[PDB]
Amino acid sequence: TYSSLPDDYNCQVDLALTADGRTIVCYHPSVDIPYEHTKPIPQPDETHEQILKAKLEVRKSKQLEQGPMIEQLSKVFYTTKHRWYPHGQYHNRRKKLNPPRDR
Amino acid sequence: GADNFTLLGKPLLRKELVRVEATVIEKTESWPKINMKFRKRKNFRKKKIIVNPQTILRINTIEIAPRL
Amino acid sequence: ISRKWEKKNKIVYPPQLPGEPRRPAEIYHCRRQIKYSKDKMWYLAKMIRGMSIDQALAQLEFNDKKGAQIIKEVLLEAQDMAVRDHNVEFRSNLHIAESTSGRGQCLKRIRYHGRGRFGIMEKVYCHYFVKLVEGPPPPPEVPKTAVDHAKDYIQQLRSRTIIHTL
Amino acid sequence: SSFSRAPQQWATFARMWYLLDGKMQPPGKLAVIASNKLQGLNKPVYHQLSDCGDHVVII
Amino acid sequence: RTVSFQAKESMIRRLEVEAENHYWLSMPYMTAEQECGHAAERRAQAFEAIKAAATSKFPKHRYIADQLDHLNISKKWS
Amino acid sequence: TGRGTSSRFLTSVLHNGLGRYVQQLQRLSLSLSRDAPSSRGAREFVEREVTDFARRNPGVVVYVNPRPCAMPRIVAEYLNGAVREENVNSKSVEEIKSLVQKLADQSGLDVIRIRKPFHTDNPSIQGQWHPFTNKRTALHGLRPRELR
Amino acid sequence: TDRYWRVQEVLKHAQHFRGRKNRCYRLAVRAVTRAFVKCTKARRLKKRNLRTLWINRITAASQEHGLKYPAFIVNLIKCQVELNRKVLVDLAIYEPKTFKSLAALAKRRQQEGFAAALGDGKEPEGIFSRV
Amino acid sequence: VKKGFRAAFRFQKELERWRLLRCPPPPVRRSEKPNWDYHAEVQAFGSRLQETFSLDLLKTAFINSCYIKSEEAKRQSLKDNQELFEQGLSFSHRCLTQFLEDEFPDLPAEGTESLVSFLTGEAVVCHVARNLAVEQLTLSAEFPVPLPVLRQTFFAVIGALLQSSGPERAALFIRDFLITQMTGKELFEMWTVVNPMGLLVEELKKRNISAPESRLTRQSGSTTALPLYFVGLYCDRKLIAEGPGETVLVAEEEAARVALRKLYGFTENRRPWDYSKPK
RNA sequence: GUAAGUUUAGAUUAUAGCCAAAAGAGGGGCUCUUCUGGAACGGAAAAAACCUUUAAUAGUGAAUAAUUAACAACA
Repeated sequence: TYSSLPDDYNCQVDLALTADGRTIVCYHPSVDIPYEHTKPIPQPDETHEQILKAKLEVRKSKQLEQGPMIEQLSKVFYTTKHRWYPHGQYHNRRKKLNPPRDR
Repeated sequence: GADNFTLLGKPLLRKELVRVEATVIEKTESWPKINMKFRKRKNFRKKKIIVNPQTILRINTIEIAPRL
Repeated sequence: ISRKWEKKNKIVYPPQLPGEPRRPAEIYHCRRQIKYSKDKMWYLAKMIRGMSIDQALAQLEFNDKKGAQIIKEVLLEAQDMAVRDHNVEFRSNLHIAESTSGRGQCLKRIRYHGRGRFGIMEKVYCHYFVKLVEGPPPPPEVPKTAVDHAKDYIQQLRSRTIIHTL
Repeated sequence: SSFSRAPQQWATFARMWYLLDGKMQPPGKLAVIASNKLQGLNKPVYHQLSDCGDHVVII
Repeated sequence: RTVSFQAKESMIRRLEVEAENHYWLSMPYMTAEQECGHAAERRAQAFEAIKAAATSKFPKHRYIADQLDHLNISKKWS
Repeated sequence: TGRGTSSRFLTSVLHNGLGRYVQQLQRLSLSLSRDAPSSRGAREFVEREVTDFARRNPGVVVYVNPRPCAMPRIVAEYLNGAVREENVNSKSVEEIKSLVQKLADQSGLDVIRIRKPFHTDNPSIQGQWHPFTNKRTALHGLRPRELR
Repeated sequence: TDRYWRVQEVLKHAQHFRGRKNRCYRLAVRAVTRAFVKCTKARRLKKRNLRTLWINRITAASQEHGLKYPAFIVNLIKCQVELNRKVLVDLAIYEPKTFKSLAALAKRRQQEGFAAALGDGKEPEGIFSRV
Repeated sequence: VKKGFRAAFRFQKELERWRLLRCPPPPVRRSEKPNWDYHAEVQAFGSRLQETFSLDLLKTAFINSCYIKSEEAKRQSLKDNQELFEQGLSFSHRCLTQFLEDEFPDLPAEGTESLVSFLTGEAVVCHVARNLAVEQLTLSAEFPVPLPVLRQTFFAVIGALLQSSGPERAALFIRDFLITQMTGKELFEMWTVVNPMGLLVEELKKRNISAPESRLTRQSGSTTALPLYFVGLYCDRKLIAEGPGETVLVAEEEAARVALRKLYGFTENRRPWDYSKPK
């Protein structure tokens, strides 16, 4: 129990100074989650797109109106309606076509 | 550092323990850097550029031995 | 004065290769001198953009503006040459790809007033430019569904990159 | 480690839901903690433009 | 405007440092008599060098090479 | 200027220095005029220093074409396809030599603002931090407030 | 006779402006100088902003382990650790196991520091407090 | 009308710049463009690479069937690179397979075939050749050079290198120039694996290991529109690999992928391949 | 401790402050005279005049300065 911090979450931490004292030795082997502390995968019986269709169900007046459509979209993602509004041509053209990607 | 252990200098490790080597890739300079001044009647011909020199290095290898 | 719209109609393409789709016809027609305001004529041009040849003609026939009648006459002339000179098989197979109006050279006069005042009188003239593409008008845009909107937002979130870090 | 790039990005950028009990608790101290959790300041990789805020539930 | 707690402490620390300066100025190693004339010789020598440098202004010479070298501007491939 | 100018990330052409370093510059072309004051410095350079550079770097193709020319010019071509032209109009031998040395050292990579001075293909070794890190587990994996 | 090229010099820097400013030389010239002045000033402020971000991220990482930022820094200095603030952020992000090991080392030094104060100096220096 | 000729000349340059910007010219090979000497470039090309090439053999490697037809067509109004192409491609497969096997003995023979094919892909060979100016040095009847023709030359040059410099230099050349391309490439990125769970089970039975019991290590936002699921495969109640997924199936699929990398010794923290060895 | 100074000859420019803070003198807040300091890109909320600040150069370094706050009465 030499370590001053709990070792049960991330990894076992063993801090030791070399005999000469010129170096500090740290051993950090990882710790796995106990089987008994985990739940089994749900036995009762998937692409995220499928959930989106069910979440954004078309129920009233066939396809919903623009405002209600934004409201339904806003509720699902906990976002404001202002985000969903479109933007004009001037700003749309300004966007860089090919942003650089490295690695 | 390693997967399950690390070594710390106090403030540096002994030269014997660790050997690190790298290679020089390119020598270049920097893109222009504006150096305009904030003086009344600034004028359009009152500015300077820096374009400092530059160099490129690629890491090659790291060598260690059990010399604790 | 520049008359590059007509030159666009004088362009001759190279002979098409066997492995090339049949090129759709493009016709550039314009009336350079009209005693009408370009701004007023533009309203007519804006509405008719993207419509079929027959649909535009029908609307023009029941239009009250003087410019609309001129536009119909301009449209008829373009259609006639298209079949006669641009090898258009079907008269109905035409749609309004582009329609716009431009300024023309004007005339200047002094505007007298009954109270001793004077003004600058201008006789406005304008140009009208239209490009016709053989074939039916393209299908109209379909508004994005909620599913489409949500997918883009999720994709944007995934596309987010860590900023200013090793 | 060795995880696929897209899942790794998803996991790192994921948002967590937190529960708070306000019974006999000063709102000001809770608000300071709540602001940290809500704004996403509890994450070591917090960035202003990363929208890393988390859900906070107070009862 | 009430004084912040940090401000009061900072001035006190600086005051103590100045006090240390006072003590080290309280033990003059050399008395006045010893100081007199000890470095006069060095000071005189330095002044002499100063005078020589100050009075070194004069017009510059002119050389034939300058005019003759200008002809090289016409050098070209043979 | 940064908003109005392009930028890139740190990168290497094809990891040139991993196995063996290859000079990006592949061809140098020099145009001269027999009778032109502007080329006087370039005229002397060919006599003295052009040979030394060729011996030092024999992997670059050198073209010297004296011709009637208003302003001497130097063209440098790189392996990646980059081509750069520098005017030698009224420049001395020393100025020319310094420019050539810089050209040889430079690579075909574009010279613009670099967002990051570091490029690595292995950002993480111990694993990237995620929220579940440092979170204690519970027996049976019981979720909070679960009666069970 | 080259006034056009002088305009082009201003235009190339003002092409991305909005309104009549981008097309009026009288206005375009003024904006370009102001934009250049703004960029020059931002160079110094950029470095300071980056340091602030690094400090904030370290505090969040330290607070995750329950350690305050001032305590961690002081203990590392007392331990002859000379890692810079920027590198400290990198270690936490990509080496959480090492960062936790660093946290324990700093915590042990702080505990030794508290022990040293309680000891009143009679006790010898701690194993991790040896300099 | 302003007098003078310098102003008029300056405007002419201005017109040319606009024309180039508006209508960039069609690409043309450097061979057609002025100041091209095939013999001189090859000598510089070899010296730049710090490698020795037999000019006669190298020319044959660059020579392509398409180029001959164009010259023959002009003639109507010579040795191909096929022989060299086969040697380089055939030897490269052995060399590429040998390199992979030594680093990853655990990796199955099927995986090596996929990795070797990816490294010998037309795009990869084309990408290397273009950046090396090999396209300019390539002899072909069409510009840009067709990719399959370019791929033929690249292995043909390898065959010429083998004769000129022997296997030793060529082997280092492959390591320095080709093995470098595998940096930053994940195992499944270079090898396509479907149904990872089934494959993992097949390997486990081969190793006589019990099938792991899938478990839910962590769960977050299950009922939200942004759910996170961590699924860990537990063998004999011991976790072998854990993966993150948005859905339980995705997490299980990702966890299988992690195990497969561990099975074949493809851990992200594995020792990097070494280009330093001079031997 | 430090490096300028005196004389001779020629020669112009400048010749209206501002605010803070001291010492006087009239008023009895002001009105003056005399001495000292100042002109951030930091700070006092924005802040020409107060405080910390020797010039200006690139860097994804480091140590510090001033720095809006402060913790009813019995003997």
